[PDB]
Amino acid sequence: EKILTPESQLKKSKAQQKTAEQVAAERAARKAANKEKRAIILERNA
Amino acid sequence: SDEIVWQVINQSFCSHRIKAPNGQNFCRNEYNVTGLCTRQSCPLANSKYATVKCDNGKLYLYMKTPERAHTPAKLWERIKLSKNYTKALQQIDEHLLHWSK
Amino acid sequence: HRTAPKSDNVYLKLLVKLYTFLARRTDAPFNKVVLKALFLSKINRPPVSVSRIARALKQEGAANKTVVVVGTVTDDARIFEFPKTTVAALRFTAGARAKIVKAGGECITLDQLAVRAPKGQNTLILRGPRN
Amino acid sequence: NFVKQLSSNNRKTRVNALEALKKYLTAKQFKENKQIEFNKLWKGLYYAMWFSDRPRPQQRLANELGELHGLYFDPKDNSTADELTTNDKAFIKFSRGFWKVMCFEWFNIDRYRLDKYLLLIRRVLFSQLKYLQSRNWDKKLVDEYIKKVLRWLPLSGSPKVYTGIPIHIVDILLDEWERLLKKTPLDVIIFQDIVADYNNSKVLREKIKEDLFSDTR
Amino acid sequence: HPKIVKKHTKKFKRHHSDRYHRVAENWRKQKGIDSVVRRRFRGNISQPKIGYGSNKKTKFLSPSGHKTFLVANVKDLETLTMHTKTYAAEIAHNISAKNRVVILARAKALGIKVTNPKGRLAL
Amino acid sequence: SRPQVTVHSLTGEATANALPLPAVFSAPIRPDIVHTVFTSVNKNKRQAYAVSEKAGHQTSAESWGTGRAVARIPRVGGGGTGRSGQGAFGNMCRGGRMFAPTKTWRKWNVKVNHNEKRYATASAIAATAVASLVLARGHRVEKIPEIPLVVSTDLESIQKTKEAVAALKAVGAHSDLLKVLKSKKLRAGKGKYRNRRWTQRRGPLVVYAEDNGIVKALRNVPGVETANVASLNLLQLAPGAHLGRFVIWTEAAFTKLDQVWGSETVASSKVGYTLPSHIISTSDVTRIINSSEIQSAIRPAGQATQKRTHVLKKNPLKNKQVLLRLNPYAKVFAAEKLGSKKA
RNA sequence: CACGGACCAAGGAGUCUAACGUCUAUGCGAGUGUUUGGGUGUAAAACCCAUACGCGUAAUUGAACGUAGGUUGGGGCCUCGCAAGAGGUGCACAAUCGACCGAUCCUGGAUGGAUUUGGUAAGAGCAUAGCUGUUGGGACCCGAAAG
RNA sequence: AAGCUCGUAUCAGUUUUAUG
Repeated sequence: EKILTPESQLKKSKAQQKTAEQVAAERAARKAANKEKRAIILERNA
Repeated sequence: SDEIVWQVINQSFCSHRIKAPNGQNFCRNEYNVTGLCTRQSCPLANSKYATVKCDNGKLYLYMKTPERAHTPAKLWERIKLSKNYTKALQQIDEHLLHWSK
Repeated sequence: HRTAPKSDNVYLKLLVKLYTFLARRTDAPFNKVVLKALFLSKINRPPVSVSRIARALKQEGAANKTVVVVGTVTDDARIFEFPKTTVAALRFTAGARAKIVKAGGECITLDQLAVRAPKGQNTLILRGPRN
Repeated sequence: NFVKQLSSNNRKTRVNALEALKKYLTAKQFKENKQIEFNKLWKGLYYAMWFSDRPRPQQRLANELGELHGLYFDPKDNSTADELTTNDKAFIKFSRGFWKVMCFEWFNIDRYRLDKYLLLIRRVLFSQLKYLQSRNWDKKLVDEYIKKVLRWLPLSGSPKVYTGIPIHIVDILLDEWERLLKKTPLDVIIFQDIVADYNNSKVLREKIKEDLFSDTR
Repeated sequence: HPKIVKKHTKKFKRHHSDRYHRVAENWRKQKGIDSVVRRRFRGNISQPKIGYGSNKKTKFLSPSGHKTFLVANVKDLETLTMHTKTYAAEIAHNISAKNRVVILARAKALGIKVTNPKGRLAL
Repeated sequence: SRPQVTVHSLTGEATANALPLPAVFSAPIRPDIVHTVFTSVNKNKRQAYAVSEKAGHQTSAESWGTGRAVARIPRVGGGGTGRSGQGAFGNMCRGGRMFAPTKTWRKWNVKVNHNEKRYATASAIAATAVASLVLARGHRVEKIPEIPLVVSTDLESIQKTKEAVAALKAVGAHSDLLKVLKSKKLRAGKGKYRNRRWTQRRGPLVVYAEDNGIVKALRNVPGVETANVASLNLLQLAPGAHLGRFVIWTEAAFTKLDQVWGSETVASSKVGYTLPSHIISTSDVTRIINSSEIQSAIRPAGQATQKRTHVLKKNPLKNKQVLLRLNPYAKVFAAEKLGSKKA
């Protein structure tokens, strides 16, 4: 039979995936915020 | 338990520990992968363990589980390691499936 | 500030190790208070009599608010109607344990309380008198 | 007693204990008695499972332990509008004993043996909701099972039962229900009452809100 | 490995360790208030202090780059199998030449560097 | 209820007879308490020693006072013998009166609370239930069929050492008996000639409920010690304050342990005694931390190591790459140089 | 200035004891202390305790009418909320004002009470281990006119 | 050295204005 993965390991993997699905979106949000902040800083310096 | 055993062997004179001048606590136990008496390395402090030992030219993958803690006479099981290096590595990985990295 | 426990008891060291992680990863001040109290010396941890717990349980909604004591719980013959409630402490005296159990309550260790209430919801920490 | 062989240190004796229990349990007339005997038998089975710590064999033991529920009063009767008389009440006692043993001996499970008990409870839950009548659909059987299960595992008002078991139940309920293969009494979603029951464990409420109510099903 | 920078190679010597024979070379701090060494006046012997602390990344490492580890028998030698690069087997002075050859053979078999090989041996 | 431990025959075979766990091995393990109690007790068997009070006083000497340009320490009078003029009564003088002579009324025994003594004994007994702890004690228990080792009561009836040693070898204690009689080394230091000439490592401990000859049969084999369930000496259970001695128990002794130390049904069999209550429900903290309930209310964790940031300060006004990062307007500045604007 | 130092091997000095304390640790806990002894014993070892005894458990005669206390803060917990913050509930601790029962100090052996009074308030203590302080014993070591 | 609260409005071998 196929050795089933540990239940604790399955829960850990699910939690890691759920956290990564939000961290990835937060990375893009941070990149967009950084771009906007750079534009604002450029205009303020000018 | 493991925590009680771990702390007793750590701070209550583990018999097989060796103190090097550099300040590293060694472990001469034959059943340890590493000769350092740190946590998750000393076989006595962990219920689950895996190690490689040889008596004849053949190499054997030694491991233990809580199924045999109550019976030290059958504490450690072994399997021929398929001394072909490429086959041996994959066999070890398959045997240690789901084990700690 | 006291940062380590002077007690040589390994069990207290394990409790401190668990509570440090709980406080650092939860952010709830309830864990911080218990962790800080765990370092208190014996003179700084006076026993909490069962009578004190019984009289403190008159607080509104205290029936469902499990009481917590960081010291030791001692029996008290001055009372005979200890409310049915759950009390968590490091050590429970034989008389206090019998009184709590006989009254339909329960006695648990600090680790059990932490598992039941990782965030300390409905918890009530009592401190023994010093005067 | 029978529990002595189930908790024996010898594998041969332990396996023979289960082999004999397969009939001792289908001897229903003998087992239609107080729930204390069922609790003791399940406590012995707990030790029997505890004595095996090998991945594949532990799954082999877990599957048979879960199938023991189906073995109890196999639905060959086909109870056409018949109540729990002498058939389902006895199985309710076995189910109650299983949960009592699991809750009482929860913290005693070591770190490595936790996965074994998670698999065992998953298998037992799969056998449950599969065997109430010949299949899941049954009004009175579901009502009795809910009242005899809601009060122990998912109560959430009594801190005596650790919330880890409710967490596992939340995580595996939908995974195991779909294993039965579209409409079912799934009245079973208890979870709304837990959410409405204020002062309950906030961790359990958050877990049920996130993992359970967020599913499209 | 990181360079082995020795902050103070010269061995520290006790004040007047050479002026009087009754004063051992072992360092001992001067206790008198009037002592010039205690006040570290210019031109006096250097006084050991926290400044000369060797770095952890190179502490206890011999110039060859291997840490010394006393070995009493084959059992002790076998413990360095997983740390051959970082540790070297050093035979104790009390080991008879009979066991020294056996220890050296095992060290060569395992590739463990020997700090003082051939001691008491003849070819 | 409690789990059961199989009973092994004198030939190593595991007999079908099984006994429940005596509930004593589940008591808390407190290395600090055991160490303190052992240290206090070990001083009880200490014989007092002292220096002769009349030593040094058997000399006639008086201080010369001054004027002789010599030390004021009293010097023996008379002449011709040669001892005259030598210092006396001084701790610094040769053959003088040693400073702070050891008196006979110095403390030798240490008072220990009976409850603490029982706690230490219970902890030592419990420590024997863990094979890993016993292995860390230095006993070659790697081949014992079961732990704790339970043997049939017929072992107590053995009268000849030749049979007892054979039974111990068969059951699995052969390794420990070989370890003993091998580590026998001559005493190091001045103890060589104080009746402490030889020393050896401790051997297996045998526990019996009744004495029929085993105590005499096993006394001659080095390392092996015999004790009664009622006594269960702490000095023997944890020699050197180190827990986890290899102990062999008889099934009758295993049953009698419940009565001698108490259980959940028989209170203690001792007036006013009760086993200490654990302050932790789960011995291992990892299970609590890794439990689903706690992990569900725990914030995410890092990579276990902090990533170094700004390890080296790049100086602006040079290395234009870093300058643009601080001020994006630097590019526009450099487009016309922004500095040579003509009014 | 002076006190000692020609040199070297060995020797050489806050050590022990009794009482009274702080702190720390352990055991029990309103109980505590087996070891003056008795039983037992592989024998100064190891293991148990019948009766008494020291301490505390309560006293200005006696303290439940109530959180064996209202109010205000007060670690903490809960609801509201993304936060700020609001509300509800509160250990020890602090302020205020509280209840019985006795002395000031009136009153006339009481009575009613003037205004502060010291307890109950709500037990928190007993045994052992370590550093440490005072006192007496030679008292960190050497030494003086005498009887 | 150890215990409570507070990280707050707590202070200052500092300066200036107002009460002479």
